[PDB]
Amino acid sequence: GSHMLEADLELERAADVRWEEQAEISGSSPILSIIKNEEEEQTLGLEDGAYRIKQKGILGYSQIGAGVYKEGTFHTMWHVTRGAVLMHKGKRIEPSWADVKKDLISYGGGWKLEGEWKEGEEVQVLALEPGKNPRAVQTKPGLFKTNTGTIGAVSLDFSPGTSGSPIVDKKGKVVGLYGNGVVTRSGAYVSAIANTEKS
Repeated sequence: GSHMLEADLELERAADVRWEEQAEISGSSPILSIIKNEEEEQTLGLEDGAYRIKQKGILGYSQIGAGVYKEGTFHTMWHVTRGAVLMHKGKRIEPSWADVKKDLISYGGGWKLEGEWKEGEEVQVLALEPGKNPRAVQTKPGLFKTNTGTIGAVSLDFSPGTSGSPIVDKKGKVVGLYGNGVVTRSGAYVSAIANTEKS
C-alpha cells in the first residue's frame, strides 16, 4: 500500500456556530468570516466552529462539504468523506464513529451535537456553500414518518457541497447537519435532521 493519504482533504474554518439574530428578523443574513468580502473556493483560507472541507486537485481546491467542530470532535457527512483522514493546518484528524444510515461521521470522538427540534420550531441553516461566504437562513422543518418512527427535514435549498453545514436551534446548538438526503414516499428528497429522529 502507500503511506501517503489517498486524497488531501483540508479543513478551513468559516464561521462560529450560533443563532443569527439578523436571520431571525429578515429570514437570511450574511455571517462574518475572518474580514473576507468573497470566498475563493480554490484557495485554502482546532477551534469549535463551522468549517469547509476542501479536496486538493491540480486545479486547486474544491469544496466537497462542510462540518462542525464541537468538544474536540469534528462532525460531517459520511457521503462527503467516506472515512477519509482529514487535515487541519498540519494536524491529522482520524475517523472515530460513523452511521451510514444517518449519513454521519465523527472524528476525534463520538457525536457531540446536542441541538433539539420539535414540530413548529424554526432552525437556521448556517450554510457554507461552495464559492459563498457563510449565510444563516431561517427555515421551518417539516415532520416525516420513517419506517421506524419519525424525523424532521428541511428542503434541499443549497449546493450539494453545503453538506455537513450545521442546522442550529435558537439555543445555538446543532440539531443536525445539512445534506442527508432521504427519499419520501411521494418521491421528493429532503434533508433529514439527525437529532430529530425518534426510532
